[PDB]
Amino acid sequence: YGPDQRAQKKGDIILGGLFPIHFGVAAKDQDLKSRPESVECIRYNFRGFRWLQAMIFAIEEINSSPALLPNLTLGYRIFDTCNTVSKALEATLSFVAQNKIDSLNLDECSEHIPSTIAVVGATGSGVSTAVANLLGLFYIPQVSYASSSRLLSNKNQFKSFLRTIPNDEHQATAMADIIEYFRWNWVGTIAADDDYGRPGIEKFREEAEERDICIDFSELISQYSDEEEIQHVVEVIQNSTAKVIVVFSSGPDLEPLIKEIVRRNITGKIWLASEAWASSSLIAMPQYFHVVGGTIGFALKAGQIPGFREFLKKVHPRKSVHNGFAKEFWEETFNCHLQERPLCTGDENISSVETPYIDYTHLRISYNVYLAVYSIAHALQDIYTCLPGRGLFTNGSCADIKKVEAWQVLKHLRHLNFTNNMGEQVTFDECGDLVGNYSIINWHLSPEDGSIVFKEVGYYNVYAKKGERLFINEEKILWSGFSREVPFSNCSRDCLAGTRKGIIEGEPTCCFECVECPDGEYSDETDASACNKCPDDFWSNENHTSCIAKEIEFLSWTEPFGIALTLFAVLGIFLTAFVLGVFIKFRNTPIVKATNRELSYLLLFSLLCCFSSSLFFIGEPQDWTCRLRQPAFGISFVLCISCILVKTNRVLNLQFLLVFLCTFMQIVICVIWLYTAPPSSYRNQELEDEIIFITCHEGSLMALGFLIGYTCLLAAICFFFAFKSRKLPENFNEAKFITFSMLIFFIVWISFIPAYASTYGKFVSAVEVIAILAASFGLLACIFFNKIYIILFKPSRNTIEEV
Amino acid sequence: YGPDQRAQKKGDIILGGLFPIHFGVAAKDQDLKSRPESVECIRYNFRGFRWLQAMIFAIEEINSSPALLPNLTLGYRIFDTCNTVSKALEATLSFVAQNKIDSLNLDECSEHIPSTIAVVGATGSGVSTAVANLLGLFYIPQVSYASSSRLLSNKNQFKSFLRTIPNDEHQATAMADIIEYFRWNWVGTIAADDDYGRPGIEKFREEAEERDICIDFSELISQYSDEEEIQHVVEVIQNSTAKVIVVFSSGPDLEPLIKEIVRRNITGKIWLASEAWASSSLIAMPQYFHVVGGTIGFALKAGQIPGFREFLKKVHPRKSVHNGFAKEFWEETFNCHLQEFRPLCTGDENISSVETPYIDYTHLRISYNVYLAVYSIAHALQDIYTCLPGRGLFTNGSCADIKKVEAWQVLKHLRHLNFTNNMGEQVTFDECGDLVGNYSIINWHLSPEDGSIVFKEVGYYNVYAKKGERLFINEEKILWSGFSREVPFSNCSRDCLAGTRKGIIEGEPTCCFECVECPDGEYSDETDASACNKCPDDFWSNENHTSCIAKEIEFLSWTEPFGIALTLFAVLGIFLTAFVLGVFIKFRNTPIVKATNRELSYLLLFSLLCCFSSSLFFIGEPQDWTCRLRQPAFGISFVLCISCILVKTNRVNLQFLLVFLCTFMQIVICVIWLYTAPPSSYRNQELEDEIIFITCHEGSLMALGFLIGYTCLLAAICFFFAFKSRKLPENFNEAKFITFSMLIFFIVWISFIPAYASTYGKFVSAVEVIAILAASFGLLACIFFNKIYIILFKPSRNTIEEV
Ligand SMILES: *[C@@H]1O[C@H](CO)[C@@H](O[C@@H]2O[C@H](CO)[C@@H](O)[C@H](O)[C@H]2NC(C)=O)[C@H](O)[C@H]1NC(C)=O
Ligand SMILES: *[C@@H]1O[C@H](CO)[C@@H](O[C@@H]2O[C@H](CO)[C@@H](O)[C@H](O)[C@H]2NC(C)=O)[C@H](O)[C@H]1NC(C)=O
Ligand SMILES: *[C@@H]1O[C@H](CO)[C@@H](O[C@@H]2O[C@H](CO)[C@@H](O)[C@H](O)[C@H]2NC(C)=O)[C@H](O)[C@H]1NC(C)=O
Ligand SMILES: *[C@@H]1O[C@H](CO)[C@@H](O[C@@H]2O[C@H](CO)[C@@H](O)[C@H](O)[C@H]2NC(C)=O)[C@H](O)[C@H]1NC(C)=O
Ligand SMILES: C[C@@H](NCCCc1cccc(C(F)(F)F)c1)c1cccc2ccccc12
Ligand SMILES: C[C@@H](NCCCc1cccc(C(F)(F)F)c1)c1cccc2ccccc12
Ligand SMILES: N[C@@H](Cc1c[nH]c2ccccc12)C(=O)O
Ligand SMILES: N[C@@H](Cc1c[nH]c2ccccc12)C(=O)O
Ligand SMILES: *[C@@H]1O[C@H](CO)[C@@H](O)[C@H](O)[C@H]1NC(C)=O
Ligand SMILES: *[C@@H]1O[C@H](CO)[C@@H](O)[C@H](O)[C@H]1NC(C)=O
Ligand SMILES: *[C@@H]1O[C@H](CO)[C@@H](O)[C@H](O)[C@H]1NC(C)=O
Ligand SMILES: *[C@@H]1O[C@H](CO)[C@@H](O)[C@H](O)[C@H]1NC(C)=O
Ligand SMILES: *[C@@H]1O[C@H](CO)[C@@H](O)[C@H](O)[C@H]1NC(C)=O
Ligand SMILES: [Ca+2]
Ligand SMILES: [Ca+2]
Ligand SMILES: [Ca+2]
Ligand SMILES: [Ca+2]
Repeated sequence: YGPDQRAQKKGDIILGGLFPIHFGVAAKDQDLKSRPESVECIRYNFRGFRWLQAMIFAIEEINSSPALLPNLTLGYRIFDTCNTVSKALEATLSFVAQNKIDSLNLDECSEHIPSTIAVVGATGSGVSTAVANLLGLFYIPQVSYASSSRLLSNKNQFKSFLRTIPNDEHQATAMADIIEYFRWNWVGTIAADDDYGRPGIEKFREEAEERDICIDFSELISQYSDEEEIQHVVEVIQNSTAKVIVVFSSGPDLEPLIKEIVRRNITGKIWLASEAWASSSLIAMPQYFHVVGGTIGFALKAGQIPGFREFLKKVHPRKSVHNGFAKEFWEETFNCHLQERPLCTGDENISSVETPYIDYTHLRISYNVYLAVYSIAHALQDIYTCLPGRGLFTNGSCADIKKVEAWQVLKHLRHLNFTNNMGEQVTFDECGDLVGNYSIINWHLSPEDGSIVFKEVGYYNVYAKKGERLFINEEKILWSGFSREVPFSNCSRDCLAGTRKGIIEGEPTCCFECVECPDGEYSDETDASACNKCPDDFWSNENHTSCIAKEIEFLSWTEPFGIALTLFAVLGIFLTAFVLGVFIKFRNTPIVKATNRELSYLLLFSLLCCFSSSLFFIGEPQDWTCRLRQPAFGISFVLCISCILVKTNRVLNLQFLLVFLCTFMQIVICVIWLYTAPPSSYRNQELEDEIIFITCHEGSLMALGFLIGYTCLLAAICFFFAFKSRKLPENFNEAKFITFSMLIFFIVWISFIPAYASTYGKFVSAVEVIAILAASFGLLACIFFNKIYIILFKPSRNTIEEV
Repeated sequence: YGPDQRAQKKGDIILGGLFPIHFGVAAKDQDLKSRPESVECIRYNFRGFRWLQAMIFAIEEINSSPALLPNLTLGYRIFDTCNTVSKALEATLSFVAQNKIDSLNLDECSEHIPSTIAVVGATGSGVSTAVANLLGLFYIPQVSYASSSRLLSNKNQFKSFLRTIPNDEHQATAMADIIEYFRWNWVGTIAADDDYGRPGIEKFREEAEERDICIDFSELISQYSDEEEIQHVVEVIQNSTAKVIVVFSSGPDLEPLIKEIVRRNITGKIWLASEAWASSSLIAMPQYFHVVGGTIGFALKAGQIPGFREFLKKVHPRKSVHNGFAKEFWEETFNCHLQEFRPLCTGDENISSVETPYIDYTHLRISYNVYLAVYSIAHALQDIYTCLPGRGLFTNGSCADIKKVEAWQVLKHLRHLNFTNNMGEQVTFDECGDLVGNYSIINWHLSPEDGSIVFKEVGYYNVYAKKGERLFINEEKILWSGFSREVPFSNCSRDCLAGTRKGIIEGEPTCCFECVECPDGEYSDETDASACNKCPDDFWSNENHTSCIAKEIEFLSWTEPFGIALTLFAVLGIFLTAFVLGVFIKFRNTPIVKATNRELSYLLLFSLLCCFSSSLFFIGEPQDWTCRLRQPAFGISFVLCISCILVKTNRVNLQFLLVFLCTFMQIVICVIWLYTAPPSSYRNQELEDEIIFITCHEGSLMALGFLIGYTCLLAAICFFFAFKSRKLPENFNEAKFITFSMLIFFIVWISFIPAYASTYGKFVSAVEVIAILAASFGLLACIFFNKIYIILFKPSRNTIEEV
């Protein structure tokens, strides 16, 4: 009844089992020249035999214990799948022989042909899919220990499939979390071309696309990939700059690629291993460690089966009548031949040979096999202890254990809730899945043995909230097996401050160019997509990483030039005040009485007014400061000129009013300009990019020009009268002064436009304040220095009458 | 045995058949409260029954024709799959009952049914995978007509699977070609969660990422997706700006989402339908044309089966004894209930009256595939029949006995099959059991006459062409979204412009970008650009940053309002100096001119000539020869003038020797400065970025400073020697006039310091060409004015009048 090599025992209820005892089938090409024969299997699987023994041990433990299924013995019929759909399908056809016989009406034997109540499912997800398609026809519940494909959660197609292993959605999310944790964004993916690698790679692709992770390459491999595809994938890996490779595959499918990569000696790659090969003895070979060393993988939660190791050590080909795979196990363990290659004596010790069979540190899928067997057993017990009237069937009817059927066991397995030997609650959700934690391991080299050790470096809590599932202790991770520094696996290096991201055409967003910011903008953060513009009166620092205020530039009172000009003007005001004091003190003197005593007082008052008005130009330019800047000096200077002309007006109450009339025109022009186009406070920043120049535009230039021309007119009118008086030195020869006053005014303000009409910053104010001070000082000196010297420094020479 | 309803005919050779006569199973909630009864099917599939009739017609035509398998009749055993794995697996168990009895050795019915030797395959790719897993166990060939998944090309798993339909790799490549043809880069993808949609959308993902197409979303749908999943898919669809949605699905799995989208009235989307639902009656209903109208899809090559339509029209529930589905076909067509409230089927109705997809077709595409699969099996059988011994395909050149043929021999002959179909083309399966074929491209329109959706051919796909030339599309025949004739826009962002660049948006793919404007000095001219280009020197970016123009050259020259005035003033000065020379030359034999010196005055006049001429050296564009002597020219000339003028004072021919000695040191230092480090025409571009100044350097700046210092010291010495001589009225008090000349020169060459230091550019030569001639005028119009005016108009007031 099916394959010759089997492990079967009799009992009241028979449970089927499918384990990979070989890694695959012989690669003999069927040319169909002769009728095809059964294809042999090649490489023994000690781990798979351990899984089979876990199933057998669980069933024997159940039978020994009288508290679970009293007066009912459990049987089994376990076959070898060789990781192939064909072998497992032959075994499954053996399993459903009675169900198919009765459904197909082909009986038109009963004691023989035992009926399988439940099947402990396959390892591979494709194998489990193929088996479940046939098993769901008859509603035989199938509990898998290792198939973690999310495609088996579809209960519309797989009506009777449950599993004691978490499906791969959480594992793909966990790999995405691992990549996000180490700040990687340039990765490549490799997956097996089966129902396991493809959905997991797809889920990882979705998760990583969410987290702004860029996948450089994505290739598919298989156990039967020929030289061309393996070479192509090797070249794809070699060309890629991504160091982190995410692999969703098993051992047998990844073996050819790893062998080729070792042959071509590709090093420096970081491998993110799925659970199927993270603990695989096919790839964790020491000779491959220079390639696959430092692999970060996933491992399920380890379980505790108390008397399991003794059961494993007790296997013997002669004393294992029920287990048929024991003979081949002995032959492959001790490298001999059994007769019912040397001849095995049958007295060897399995502890003297190193194999995965007993040289294990954690039971992960073995505990899953145990849990699946115990789940079926507990469902059967729930059937047995059903109190009538409270059943799960129609009208609360309870099934009979003496005539139980597969669909009733399946119904009870859906509503199953029991506690395992580790105290945890074992329950299948609406999709038949069994959620569980993940462990995180790293591949190291054992210094004492030279083999590969799996060092736990973290875990993955599936019961935590999003973003709190992953914990990694990076201090325990040896990158590439030797290093202690986190590798760089970004497409491009980060852009520093003052630099932005530039697009590389035809490449993902993770690959960019660093472009310096323009001089008008800045960028402070690392890896910024744009340079923020410097706002308001700010400018960019020489490295465009900060904003620096645009310097406001002006003639300050505290500035050295401003200090000098203010002190010089104050000294002039003090000097004219002193001259006034001497004049009033010595008012009773014929020399002063000879000149216009009262009018000279108005002249010197206007002189002091001009000296003070010179201080208007220096300082902070406000609207009021430069509103009365030009016209204050205008009126003061025209008043001084009018006073000088009237004092010299010897050719003529009639003098003070004449001066008032002369200054009335100037005051009228000034007030007309003020009411029409008042000067404003310019804020000129568009002269130097980094400097703000605060000036004061005169509003309408025509009014200022007209005022200046008018002042020149009242200067030239006095100049003509002064010129003719050079031959008449009557009042102590004042012709040499009045001519000199107009001359120095004209010279100072004619020798100053090249200095004036050259600057438009702050020197345009200092130069013109210097011009005002110089003209006023010249006027003061010429008019009053000689007169005050004659009055004071010449007391004896104080002649009563002049010429 | 097996399914109750079936089509069955007895013969020497029996062919299995799997057709989806129903669209699915009844949505029954299996609570397992009662023993699970066989689930029933609900919706009828007239296309599936047409396919079944195609198989039956092919077998009947083969039997009638004596040129194919003479003296041998073909039987069939055809079952309904209802698009479900379970029903097809029941049918496959019926198919392999005999083989599996032989293998299981359960025979420990003599002829329950003649052994099935071939099975014309299923429709769904998952259903075909499930059936092929079981059929490959017994090496029973399976020729599918519709399963086009690339997973079935794996001959390591599917040993006996062949198909008359091409796999979907070419169709996904064709979707990528269509997307790139209309220049889209922002598309969404929807696939069916089965073995057809998933690998197809994965191949499309690979191809689209190869062509720089960005996929926005990627969702999976199913016939049994609940309301939550459909709702989430709908919000994902309408939360996106991608207008093109590429769908790899069938009619049943896409119906729920389409119905929901119609319910929520989402319009404007472009549908890229795969072959499975491009012609689906489930989706092509007129109610949905406002959503799925204007769909661009794929279709295979239609084939011509001559007498097929008559065979379809000849169906009858009472004359078709072999066909068991004919009764249900009649019931579903005429909406009645045949004898064993709906009316009673009299059996005299006309099938041509009712509009069902049965005979209402325009192109047999999968029906031709069914016909071709049957004929492929028949031709392999014929090849077995007409084999001459010694020229066979088996071990010793032998071949099988057709009277006892086995399924594996038929499979072997099908691998090496090469025959010509009725249409005259070669039918052969490659190493993967695949038939390569062309694709057609159709568009969903609306028929104004009937309202039904019509599939208008708008292109094709040529899989026998070189890569890149496979796609051909006639856009003028495409009605976009069913009404519009404008190609839709489905890019993530609008394209940039010329004077702008691309800006990275963080978290969005490379197809989504900003349009940051290029900064000043850099330009771009392409439609889109990832970086701003900068042209080389002598060029600056335009006002729109599109192109960059020549950096205009700024310097002092002629033919401008400033240069013309300066050269006019220079020629005026040379004119008055020539006039003065003529006055001194004509009236040379007079005592007046022979007051200071009769000949040294001529040397001074020549020096003034040279000083005036040196002013034109500063007005030209600085060349090598220009300003290597421009400053030396004025230096030497003015030193000569001062050397003449201080000797011109009397009581100092030793005068010429003294003048030459004074000028010799200046000439020597000028020659030394010129030879050691000559000033060079330096190209200046640092003051203003948009324009370039052509200035010239000075070489040894300290040499120039020393030259001007020597000149000013000599002038100061001349002024000092005339400082204490204004009393004597020698030669009409020339001491006062030389004092005036020296003072004028000093004010002109001391008042330009702020102009020189502040302003840099073209107005550095202008301030020189206005000061040089001003100082020269002061020297000329003061020293010689007192003599030219004396002897110009007056009766020369002389003969030692004041000498
Ligand atoms: C590689 O790129 C990632 C981005 O994908 C960088 O991660 C960023 O790191 C900075 C500071 O370390 C964080 O402020 C960002 O939030 C991170 N971005 C993301 C998306 O998480 C990582 O730093 C880069 N590594 C190197 C070496 O440059
Ligand atoms: C799954 O992993 C989580 C996280 O490691 C485990 O939660 C821990 O449980 C132990 C014992 O109950 C506590 O002492 C710790 O404080 C928990 N850590 C947490 C909550 O972060 C959990 O026990 C594991 N197993 C299950 C079945 O949840
Ligand atoms: C597939 O499509 C191509 C192109 O549409 C077909 O090639 C045409 O073949 C006919 C005759 O067979 C020629 O008259 C045309 O000029 C061809 N068109 C081309 C090359 O563009 C081809 O016949 C179709 N079928 C197959 C099986 O290849
Ligand atoms: C959508 O984007 C694509 C590419 O992102 C644009 O296609 C480009 O079109 C221009 C001119 O038609 C060609 O020169 C390029 O070679 C095309 N690029 C590619 C990758 O094919 C398309 O024009 C855009 N459509 C818009 C903006 O409406
Ligand atoms: C202080 C000045 N306001 C603008 C200066 C224009 C200027 C700058 C440089 C040179 C010259 C000048 F040569 F034309 F004088 C004018 C001012 C205000 C009011 C009356 C004035 C009368 C005479 C002179 C200046 C006057
Ligand atoms: C033409 C003139 N070259 C100006 C040099 C810099 C400068 C620019 C503006 C002002 C001054 C100065 F006031 F300091 F002189 C110097 C020059 C050439 C050779 C000899 C000269 C002797 C006297 C004056 C000018 C002389
Ligand atoms: N999960 C894998 C099977 C698997 C899990 N762990 C393993 C360890 C070894 C071998 C296979 C496995 C699958 O679905 O195919
Ligand atoms: N190609 C589809 C089957 C298919 C083709 N055309 C169809 C039309 C209707 C229904 C199904 C189909 C698959 O792989 O499964
Ligand atoms: C990888 O690199 C090799 C050698 O540089 C080159 O021939 C090949 O085209 C590249 N790409 C792939 C996919 O192999
Ligand atoms: C392979 O590469 C490693 C570098 O890690 C080097 O140590 C070793 O010698 C190489 N071996 C061969 C056979 O190239
Ligand atoms: C869709 O967008 C709305 C608002 O525009 C938001 O509330 C909702 O969460 C989004 N859903 C999805 C699936 O994007
Ligand atoms: C659906 O939308 C179309 C156009 O977008 C409109 O003509 C029609 O009336 C709408 N129907 C309903 C029921 O909203
Ligand atoms: C099939 O046979 C024809 C001859 O009729 C030949 O031209 C063609 O090459 C053959 N095809 C193959 C794949 O051998
Ligand atoms: Ca028990
Ligand atoms: Ca690319
Ligand atoms: Ca025939
Ligand atoms: Ca994103």
